Amino acid sequence: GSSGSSGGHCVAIYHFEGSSEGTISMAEGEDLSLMEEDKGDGWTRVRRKEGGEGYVPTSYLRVTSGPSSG
Repeated sequence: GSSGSSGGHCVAIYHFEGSSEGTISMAEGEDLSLMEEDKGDGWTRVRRKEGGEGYVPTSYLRVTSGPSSG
């Protein structure tokens, strides 16, 4: 079957390196798996295909918002 999961889709907008003792790194335009939403906090937790998840700034997250993904 297809390879995906209906729930939350987001991609890194700008290069964000997780230096702090509690953050994840992503690549400009990289696919991520939304896990923990951000409520007026600006912090979102996403997972990586490999197996790494951390708290990234929503500002650096652009909701794919692209249905009918062929």
